[PDB]
Amino acid sequence: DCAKEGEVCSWGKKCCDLDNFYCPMEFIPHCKKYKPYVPVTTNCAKEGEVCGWGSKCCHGLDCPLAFIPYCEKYR
Amino acid sequence: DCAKEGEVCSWGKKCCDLDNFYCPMEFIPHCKKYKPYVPVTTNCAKEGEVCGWGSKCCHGLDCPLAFIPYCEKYR
Amino acid sequence: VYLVFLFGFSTAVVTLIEDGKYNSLYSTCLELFKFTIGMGDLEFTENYDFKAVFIILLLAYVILTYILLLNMLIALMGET
Amino acid sequence: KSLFVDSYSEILFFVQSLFMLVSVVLYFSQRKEYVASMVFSLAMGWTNMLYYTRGFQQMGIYAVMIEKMILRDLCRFMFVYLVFLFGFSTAVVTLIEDGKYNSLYSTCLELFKFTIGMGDLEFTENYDFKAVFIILLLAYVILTYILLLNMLIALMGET
Amino acid sequence: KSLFVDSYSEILFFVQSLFMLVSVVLYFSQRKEYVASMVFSLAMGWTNMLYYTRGFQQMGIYAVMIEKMILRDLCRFMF
Ligand SMILES: CCCCCCCCCCCCC(=O)O[C@@H](COC(=O)CCC)COP(=O)(O)O[C@H]1[C@H](O)[C@@H](O)[C@@H](O)[C@@H](O)[C@@H]1O
Ligand SMILES: CCCCCCCCCCCCC(=O)O[C@@H](COC(=O)CCC)COP(=O)(O)O[C@H]1[C@H](O)[C@@H](O)[C@@H](O)[C@@H](O)[C@@H]1O
Ligand SMILES: CCCCCCCCCCC(=O)O[C@H](COC(=O)CCCCC)COP(=O)(O)OCCN
Ligand SMILES: CCCCCCCCCCC(=O)O[C@H](COC(=O)CCCCC)COP(=O)(O)OCCN
Ligand SMILES: CCCCCCCCCCC(=O)O[C@H](COC(=O)CCCCC)COP(=O)(O)OCCN
Ligand SMILES: CCCCCCCCCCC(=O)O[C@H](COC(=O)CCCCC)COP(=O)(O)OCCN
Ligand code: NA
Repeated sequence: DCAKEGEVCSWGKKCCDLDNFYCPMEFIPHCKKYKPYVPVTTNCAKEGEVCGWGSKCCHGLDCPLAFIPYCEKYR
Repeated sequence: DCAKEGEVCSWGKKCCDLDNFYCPMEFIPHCKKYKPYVPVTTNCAKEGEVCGWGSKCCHGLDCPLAFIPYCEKYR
Repeated sequence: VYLVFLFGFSTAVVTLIEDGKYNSLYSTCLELFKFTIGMGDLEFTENYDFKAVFIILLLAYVILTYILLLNMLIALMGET
Repeated sequence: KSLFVDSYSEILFFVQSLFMLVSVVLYFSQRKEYVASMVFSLAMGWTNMLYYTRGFQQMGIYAVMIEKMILRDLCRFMFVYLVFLFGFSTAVVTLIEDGKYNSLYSTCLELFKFTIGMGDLEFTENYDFKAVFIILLLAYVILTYILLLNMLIALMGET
Repeated sequence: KSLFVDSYSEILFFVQSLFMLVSVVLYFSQRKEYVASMVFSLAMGWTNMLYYTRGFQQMGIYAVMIEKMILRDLCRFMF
């Protein structure tokens, strides 16, 4: 049998319906449901603004690897 | 700028048409053409026969990890 | 001494290849630092223009860095 | 003879200058390879800075220890290590004639990666002589770590 | 007992020759496994070159140290 939502997993039982549920890494994990992929809303860093230091880049942008990185478009 | 087939690559020039050619790992590599994926012909190990000791499994089978493995169907 | 070696080889690598994860000193410094902690990358899958010169630089860097670590370990035995 | 056992810094600075001159010659000859020489003069240019560790006592003693370690023990280690590496590389190329072990250079690099903890023991490919390859790789790894251990211990008797 | 605790090199060279002869026998018996035997002989053929470190004092002492480290302490670790 399987562990249902809210039941303890990995101590003899795995979670069922893995397309919707997962067993976290918590030493007494309980089966939890996935969340929808909500795109990045406001309060993000726009193109040309500093990222990494308290603000992440918006949905269409990426933050390079630098001491003071700035958001830039994908590719 | 680019190297053609039979020309020296990686010493200042990359080879063009990388969908059909590649630069080997030879310390003075010359650009070479890819080869077609010919399936496994006879002189292969069939299901239930010993693989690894001088004969590979035929294209429809896989060789497990063991001291004396035997060919088996894919998972 | 370690930082001297790291900066020297980082500048050489960035000059030789100025693109694809080696376009800045910060990224190249981190990538070379990874070799010191056993997390390196010697796959050489990218099609660089100066491959087989990049390989020689990386091998020399790794050998010198491990010589330095060995020398440190030996020198610290003179206190016991 | 004295250059072989003394006055190394003059040789290293001279080699740096030679690389610079070759870079100039290639630059004015309409070649792209002048970069390849230039970086070799650049990297050496930084390591030669350790020459100036003399004039400070602690760094001078440290640099002298580095020099003598390299010139005494690492040579004896590297001779034996290279013999073992070449032998097993030839064995592996002979056993497996294709698929990342089709050349001696590639096999030498792949076996060298084990010495620095970046090896590959997945055994995913469908080789003809699998399960003989595994024995060779295990033996190579064990012997290489014996050699490294012996080097480390040999450097403790000198302290 | 003196066969094994002394004169290891004779045993190693003899085992190399045994691998070569088994390779020949498999070769003329129409078997593909001879390659396996051959490669083992080849591998031993290189490591046995360490025998010639005698006649040079520093390399000879280094090789003696390797010998005793293998034959004394590693066998306790591996168990
Ligand atoms: C990209 C690839 C880079 C490779 C570079 C490799 C590390 C460079 C390190 C540079 C350090 C410069 C230096 O300081 O050179 C070192 C040499 O280090 C080496 O072993 C280099 C191996 C070749 C000391 O040599 P020194 O000129 O001091 O000669 C000593 C006499 O002065 C003294 O009177 C005594 O007679 C004594 O016996 C002599 O030794
Ligand atoms: C594919 C897989 C390969 C496996 C290869 C494994 C390592 C090869 C190492 C090759 C070294 C060859 C050699 O030269 O062998 C060495 C011994 O190292 C070993 O073999 C270790 C085997 C464990 C010298 O042994 P030796 O014949 O000199 O006998 C000594 C006397 O002479 C002396 O007077 C004393 O009585 C002393 O106690 C004796 O020992
Ligand atoms: C040197 C090698 C060690 C590497 C791994 C160390 C991990 C330690 C975990 C610390 C911790 O903080 O562990 C907490 C308690 O768990 C335990 O560990 C119990 C034992 C505690 C006794 C030490 C959190 O676990 P939890 O309460 O189940 O989380 C659910 C709530 N969401
Ligand atoms: C011990 C192991 C170390 C591993 C990592 C070392 C990284 C060093 C960075 C070198 C560098 O050269 O880093 C540049 C200089 O800045 C600094 O980092 C200052 C701090 C220097 C003091 C160390 C990065 O500056 P940047 O503005 O982000 O460059 C983007 C261009 N617009
Ligand atoms: C230090 C590095 C070790 C890494 C490799 C680990 C080897 C242990 C194998 C244990 C075993 O139990 O391996 C079995 C015995 O073989 C031998 O190994 C013979 C030598 C035994 C003397 C050591 C093989 O059985 P099998 O092929 O899986 O049988 C199919 C049915 N399943
Ligand atoms: C310590 C670091 C260990 C890892 C790397 C070791 C690689 C060594 C190569 C061994 C070899 O056997 O590589 C040969 C050439 O190696 C040389 O560069 C010779 C220079 C003289 C010094 C050896 C193969 O010759 P090739 O022309 O490259 O083959 C292509 C023709 N099809
Ligand atoms: Na590692």
